[PDB]
Amino acid sequence: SIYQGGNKLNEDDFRSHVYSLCQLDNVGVLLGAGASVGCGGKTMKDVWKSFKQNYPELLGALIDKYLLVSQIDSDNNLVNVELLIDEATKFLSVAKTRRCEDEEEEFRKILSSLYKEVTKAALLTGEQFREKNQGKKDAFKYHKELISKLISNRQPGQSAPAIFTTNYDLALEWAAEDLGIQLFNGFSGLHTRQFYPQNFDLAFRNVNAHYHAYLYKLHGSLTWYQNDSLTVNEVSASQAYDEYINDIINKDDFYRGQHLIYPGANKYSHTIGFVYGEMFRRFGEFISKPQTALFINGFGFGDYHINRIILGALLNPSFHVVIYYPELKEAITKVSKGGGSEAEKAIVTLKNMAFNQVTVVGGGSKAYFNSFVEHLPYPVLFPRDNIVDELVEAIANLSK
Amino acid sequence: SIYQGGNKLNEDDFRSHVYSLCQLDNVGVLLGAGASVGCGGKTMKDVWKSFKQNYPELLGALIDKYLLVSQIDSDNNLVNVELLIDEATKFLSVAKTRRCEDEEEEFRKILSSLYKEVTKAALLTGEQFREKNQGKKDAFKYHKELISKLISNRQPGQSAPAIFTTNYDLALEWAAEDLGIQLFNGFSGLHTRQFYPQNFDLAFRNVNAHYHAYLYKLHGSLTWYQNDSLTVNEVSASQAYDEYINDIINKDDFYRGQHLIYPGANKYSHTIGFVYGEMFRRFGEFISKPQTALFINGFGFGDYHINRIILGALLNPSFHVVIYYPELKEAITKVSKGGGSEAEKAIVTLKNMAFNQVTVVGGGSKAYFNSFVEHLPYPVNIVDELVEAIANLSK
Amino acid sequence: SIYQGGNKLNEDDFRSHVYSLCQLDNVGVLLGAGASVGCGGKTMKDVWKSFKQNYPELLGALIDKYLLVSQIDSDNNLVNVELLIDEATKFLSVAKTRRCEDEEEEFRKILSSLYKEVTKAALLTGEQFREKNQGKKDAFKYHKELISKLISNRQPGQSAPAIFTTNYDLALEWAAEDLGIQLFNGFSGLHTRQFYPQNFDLAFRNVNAGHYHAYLYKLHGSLTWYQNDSLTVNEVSASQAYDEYINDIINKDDFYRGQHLIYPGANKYSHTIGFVYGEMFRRFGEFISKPQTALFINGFGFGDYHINRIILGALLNPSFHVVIYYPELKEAITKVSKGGGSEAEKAIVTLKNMAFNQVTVVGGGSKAYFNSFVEHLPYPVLFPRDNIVDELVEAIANLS
Amino acid sequence: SIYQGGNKLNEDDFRSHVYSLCQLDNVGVLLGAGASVGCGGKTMKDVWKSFKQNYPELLGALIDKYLLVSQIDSDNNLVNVELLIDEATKFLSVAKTRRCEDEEEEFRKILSSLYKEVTKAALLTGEQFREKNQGKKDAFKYHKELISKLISNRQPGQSAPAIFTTNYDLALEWAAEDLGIQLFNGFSGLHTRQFYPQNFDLAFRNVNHYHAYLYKLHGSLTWYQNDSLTVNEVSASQAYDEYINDIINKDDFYRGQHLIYPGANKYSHTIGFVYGEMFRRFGEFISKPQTALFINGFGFGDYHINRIILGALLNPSFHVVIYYPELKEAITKVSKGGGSEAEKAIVTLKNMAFNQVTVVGGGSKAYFNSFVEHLPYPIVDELVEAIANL
Amino acid sequence: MSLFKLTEISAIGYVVGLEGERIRINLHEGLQGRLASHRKGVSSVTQPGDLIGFDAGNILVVARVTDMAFVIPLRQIIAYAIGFV
Ligand SMILES: Nc1ncnc2c1ncn2[C@@H]1O[C@H](COP(=O)(O)OP(=O)(O)OC[C@H]2O[C@H](O)[C@H](O)[C@@H]2O)[C@@H](O)[C@H]1O
Ligand SMILES: Nc1ncnc2c1ncn2[C@@H]1O[C@H](COP(=O)(O)OP(=O)(O)OC[C@H]2O[C@H](O)[C@H](O)[C@@H]2O)[C@@H](O)[C@H]1O
Ligand SMILES: Nc1ncnc2c1ncn2[C@@H]1O[C@H](COP(=O)(O)OP(=O)(O)OC[C@H]2O[C@H](O)[C@H](O)[C@@H]2O)[C@@H](O)[C@H]1O
Ligand SMILES: Nc1ncnc2c1ncn2[C@@H]1O[C@H](COP(=O)(O)OP(=O)(O)OC[C@H]2O[C@H](O)[C@H](O)[C@@H]2O)[C@@H](O)[C@H]1O
Repeated sequence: SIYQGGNKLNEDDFRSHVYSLCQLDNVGVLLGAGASVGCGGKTMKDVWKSFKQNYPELLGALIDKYLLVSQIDSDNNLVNVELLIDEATKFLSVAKTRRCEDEEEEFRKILSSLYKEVTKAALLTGEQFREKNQGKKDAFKYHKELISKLISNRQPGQSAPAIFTTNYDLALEWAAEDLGIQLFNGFSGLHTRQFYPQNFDLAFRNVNAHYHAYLYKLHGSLTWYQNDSLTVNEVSASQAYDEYINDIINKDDFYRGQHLIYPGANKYSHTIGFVYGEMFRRFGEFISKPQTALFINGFGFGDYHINRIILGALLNPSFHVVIYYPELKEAITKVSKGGGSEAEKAIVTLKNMAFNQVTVVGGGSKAYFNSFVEHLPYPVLFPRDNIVDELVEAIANLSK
Repeated sequence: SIYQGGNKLNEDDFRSHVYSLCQLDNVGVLLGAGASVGCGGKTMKDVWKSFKQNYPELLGALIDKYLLVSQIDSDNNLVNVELLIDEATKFLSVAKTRRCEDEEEEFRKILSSLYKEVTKAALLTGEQFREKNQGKKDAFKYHKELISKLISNRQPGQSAPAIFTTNYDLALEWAAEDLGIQLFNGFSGLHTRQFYPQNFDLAFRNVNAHYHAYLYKLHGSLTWYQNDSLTVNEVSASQAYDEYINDIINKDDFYRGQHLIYPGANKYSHTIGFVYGEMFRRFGEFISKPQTALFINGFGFGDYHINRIILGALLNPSFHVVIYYPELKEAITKVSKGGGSEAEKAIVTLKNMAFNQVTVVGGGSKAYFNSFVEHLPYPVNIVDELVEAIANLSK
Repeated sequence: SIYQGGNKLNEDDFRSHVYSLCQLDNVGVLLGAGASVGCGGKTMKDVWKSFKQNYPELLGALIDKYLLVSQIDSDNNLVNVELLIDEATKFLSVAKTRRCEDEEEEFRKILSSLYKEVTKAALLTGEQFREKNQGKKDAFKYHKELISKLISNRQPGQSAPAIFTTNYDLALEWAAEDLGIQLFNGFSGLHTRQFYPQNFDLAFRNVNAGHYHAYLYKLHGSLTWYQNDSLTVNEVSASQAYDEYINDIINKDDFYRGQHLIYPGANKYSHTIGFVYGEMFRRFGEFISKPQTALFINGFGFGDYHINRIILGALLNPSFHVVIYYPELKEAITKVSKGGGSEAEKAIVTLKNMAFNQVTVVGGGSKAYFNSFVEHLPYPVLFPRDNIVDELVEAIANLS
Repeated sequence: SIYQGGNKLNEDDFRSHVYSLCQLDNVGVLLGAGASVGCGGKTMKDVWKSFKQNYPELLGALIDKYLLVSQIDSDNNLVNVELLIDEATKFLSVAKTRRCEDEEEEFRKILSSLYKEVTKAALLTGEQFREKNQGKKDAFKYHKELISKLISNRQPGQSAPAIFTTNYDLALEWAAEDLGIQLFNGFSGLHTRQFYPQNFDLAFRNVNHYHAYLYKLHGSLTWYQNDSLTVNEVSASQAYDEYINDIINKDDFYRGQHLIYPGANKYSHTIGFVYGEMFRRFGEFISKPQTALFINGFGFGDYHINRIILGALLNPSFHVVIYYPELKEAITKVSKGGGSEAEKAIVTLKNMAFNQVTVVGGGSKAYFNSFVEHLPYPIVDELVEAIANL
Repeated sequence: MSLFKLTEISAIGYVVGLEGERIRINLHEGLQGRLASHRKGVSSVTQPGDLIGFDAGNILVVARVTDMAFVIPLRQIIAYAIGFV
């Protein structure tokens, strides 16, 4: 259930490998959509279920006329909600170029009813998304322990920790506000708040001779919006729920770019963002430093851009990575029988290697977020050298 | 005919501004389609008036039936071919998906005809395309001076040169294997060659007692293709002529989809756009740095995304640019009296701007590639006869 | 069956010896034609057994009219091919200067049907030789592991590894073009590749101050190099060679010419234009003439006069170690007590019967094969438990 | 006529360039069958003359039956002889492999005469070959000076001189044995002497002497091969009694695959080793920087040596100094259609435009003896005779 | 490595000072052979009254020698300028 180098490993050596990893110069963590399941979050399968359960006519057009999704996959919940938002976007361009006025109106619905089941799944508390002090609830109990452990294990001279994520939800902000810890995110101001790339190079200091961290959101957020061509603006939850969120859930309007999220599969076609490209320049530059460690959790390995970075960063002798995947046994089988999808093949090529800088952890519920957070150590504030306390431990079994 | 600051400048001061610009920390060049005219190449309006001549019965559907082209610019020869191809490329996909056969059968006829014209013009040598040592010839003489000067004008412990290009030919690769230097292009291997982006961050050195440069192609090459679903491959000219570059030219209706990576054609796929995106990324990341100089030649200023990027970079006081444009006179005349295209308005505005960070050179034939290459500085071969002497010593 | 310095040692000290030989400045490996048997290759006995039952008319003539091979060794397949390929050239060089005109045409057949049988062996895959992604199969699983281990076992400052070989096949490029490792081999270019003796002194570097690489020396040539009347050596690919010159050799039945650069003969100093065959054997002797040097040998039958002299004359340096793998050691010690034996069963017994502790020999039949050699090699210990005070951790287990 | 690459010099203009080139790090000397005349040697032409007018009857088959030689160059007295020997060994080997009688005997009869005429010329003292202290004599007086000064003109911490050679005789050994310096040739032992290529990398050193190297290119009279595949060296007093005497005083007897001189039996994988291991060292010595090479006695009739010395010149810190006596007699023949590669190459060399090729000619002022004098400079008998008589 | 070479020229010394129309130059011993052959002729300037030159990328500066002196011991030169090419 734990592999390291293609061979097998056991718990009491894993727990001491993890301890040695957390004392390195650079430590990081990349999270996904499963991490936020024990808080009210959802997953893409459930998005598809919700879609085919509330809109039964568009689902009929989508199989009979245009032939974009099959019946086997629909009935057995295998569709990808990421390669469909692209085909539906491709049809619209043609229909609009050659001036048809019915297919240019039966696709806007299909495309605005999918952007609406993806926001409700990023609200974690419902109508109480607009209220205050939502990090005092007990669902957010392990997100605090993660941050506490990460920070506390740093000594003077070393750098602060980094956190990468794809989710749009607000779950680490809510939980760091409840401790008093500042997260740098690239924005500055309160009455008009804007993105400046050179706000990732700052740090704190005390003026009479401190805890902080960095957060990189790679696929956007729910509180960002663009008006001009070179001005992105941030806003709070209560001031967003009023303007442009309660008008695309409870009113059934057509969709225009109220907020910037990247849910599709080809994220370069959008050639106006200019903020997607500042995060990956930092990811790839983080992985290229000597003495670097990365933990991964919640990610399904279905993104063609991140896999290439991870796969090409393993040509450096001082980079370590740890990966959690619950459904590993059901993938080795399907790949030994000559099948498998592009996700299972990518993780099997990682499991089957000969470099001791890779480690994979299966086991179902043992590879969950709540268990990931308990494998991490607390620090020893004053370390007993213990030879008085160690030779006695020897005397215990020595004596008889 | 040389305006720096909106105020005329003379050739002998110009030729000394250049020598100072070529001493900075970052230096780069951006080329275009015109730079390949003294080697056997063509331009993007010749390519269109050689199409509407041979194929005049496909030029009625594209206007009256499917609305991809406009009569005004089709008559004035002001069409953009990249976008036309990239749109005809997805019409076909949609039809293939929804099972509309009669139109799927027609778009193949259209694309097998467009690719013929865009391919012929880009071999530069006809049937000798598939042979060796094509850079010994005399048409590639003004492509080696560029690369030799740009290198010899560098000091030790200093960045190497960068060349961005919009063509999809090999004039610039054939002319460095002769010299004997190494070009980085993001590929590696010989029996299976693949794209690795991290390669643009490497270099060479020596361990006992060596020259390289970087090449970025923004529109592709004749030598790249796709056969799997997640891997892009590169081959040699001889190995491509056999596979596909010959059927394209000497067969009528041969067309295989989602296979070719030129010119900017199949961009909806998520494995081919990955290749086009990194280049633009790296360009916009180079053009934004302290102590940077850029020379432009052969480019027509008809892209909306490059102009925005060049302008946004003039808010930094240590970026200098040099431009070349022959039809400046005819452009100013038309723009004065409320006219001109979006390509002339931009360059006229740049000419008018009151900056000392912009220089324009329009003199007709005086703004060409061969003059550009002699405006560069060189400071101030008896070792050859021996090799042919030895070759004469056969027996 | 492991003899060190003439004595015997066991498989618990052998391993701690290997683990200390792999921690030195210079490390290398010389391979042969047996290492390519677990992938589809063949040996010279097989070449002879396939020449016999395919060209029985000329074998008669060789035994009878020219007296080149004894009728005895034939029956038991004890013939050497590298002297038979050398005598025919001597015959053809006198028939020419004499101007006879019916022996040239009788020896060209014998010198073509004999070059045809090596290629078919050195292809290893038949018709899938002209295809791509050929190192993703299982056959090369033990070629990948060797490179992985040899690289991983280095440190900062130390020199990169080298690999010398005599075979013609590509079972060592195919395997690295899957991991993503770059092997240096002398050539440079894509559309016009050429041999330069100065790009053996090249290495990597980064720009923000690809750290895996190695070197490859082929000693007898390759199935992919060709010399042109331009007097240069050019390299092409395995799909551009098949369709160009090694599709006629097999199927055409035409006469031979120096189309590709292989020499299996015994004394190829005759070739005086062989300036590529003189850099390899200079680097080989410049390698073993350095302090703190280790070499492993596998797959070599010790029937080459040029290499054994180098091995011998290198033993007078006190900081040079060898390891050797010879399966038929018992059967060859038996055959020398009678004062008989071949000329290759003496060169190995001479080594096995020394008194210096810098020579180790391994027999055991199927225990000296390539797949056991690779498993005798270690993995590295990344975070070494200092365990001067956690030495008692070992006592902790059981003393009650 | 001191021509210097399209120019002209004078005695001192030369005699200072030599002092300049003698301060370099890598110094090298090259000698052929010319510098061996003052001591009693013969060129390649006299031996062919003698063979012609001593063994006429068998000279025909070489031109009529087996076609080894050309009548034109045979008459002109310009014919290479060691290649002929090499090829005849091959013929004999083939005719002995396939069991035939007449062609076997017909070549066993020719090898003897050839080896006879080629050994007599190189004995170099007659019947005082099997005796001691042959280097005290007067003929070996300039080699001693050469060695002494070429060694003395060296700095502390500098490399050692290199001497390549195309002869197969014992003069430079007899002379160094008189001086008292140590030569290295790649051999070791006294009761069983064997070849070790890696010995060229050794060097002496003191604890509380001087030496040099010697590279032969065609072999020697004291190297041979016994029934077992190892190559052995021997002394003259021993070789004379072993084989040479019969070679010189018996009409028909031959031993195949035994002797190693001159480039005779290269078709054996045990013998070509020791030839190739010299030429590759030559190459690796050339390819070094800050090197000088003095050529005195060679006739430039060799494809490979020409090619190597030609390719060597690309990098500029390799200097060449040729000696050639009969130069204008070829300058005045190259104007016309007649000419041989020997002279074509040297005139091509003198027609260069850089200051490295330094051809020299004086008819008799370009000789070994003057070559020696061109170089700089850094009672025992009475006492020993007194002790003797006392 | 590959074919491309850059260096062709050799020199005598390097500039070390400028004191008001008065140049100071330190001489070498690295160029063991102060001879440096080239296309047309050979030259070496080792006496007053002689002319020397300096390259400044785009132009050549021409100077005349005036003095020589000491301070293996060191040597120096003094020069003035007369124009450019
Ligand atoms: N409680 C849990 N704890 C940890 N992991 C879990 C849990 N429950 C399920 N899983 C695992 O969670 C995994 C399923 O995660 P997926 O639905 O693929 O999310 P994604 O992030 O990969 O892809 C979506 C993004 O991809 C694009 O980038 C878009 O931007 C999208 O935002 C499985 O392996 C489960 O075993
Ligand atoms: N010998 C010459 N030397 C230099 N320049 C020349 C020469 N001859 C003509 N010219 C100039 O060369 C220019 C040719 O302009 P175009 O054919 O548009 O070249 P492109 O590279 O912009 O076209 C591709 C773009 O089109 C799409 O917008 C895509 O975005 C592509 O980026 C003319 O203005 C001539 O003055
Ligand atoms: N599975 C195996 N694993 C390891 N070794 C094996 C295996 N099977 C057989 N062997 C051993 O592999 C060896 C095979 O002996 P030969 O075919 O003569 O090896 P070569 O490469 O020298 O032969 C050609 C070269 O020989 C000349 O030197 C020239 O250089 C030629 O290039 C035996 O010792 C087997 O015990
Ligand atoms: N006293 C003297 N001092 C100096 N030079 C002399 C003297 N006497 C004659 N010479 C010159 O010495 C030269 C004698 O030339 P030759 O003996 O034929 O040439 P080689 O000794 O290199 O022959 C060996 C080659 O033969 C095969 O081809 C192999 O390839 C060998 O390489 C004349 O030019 C005289 O001017």
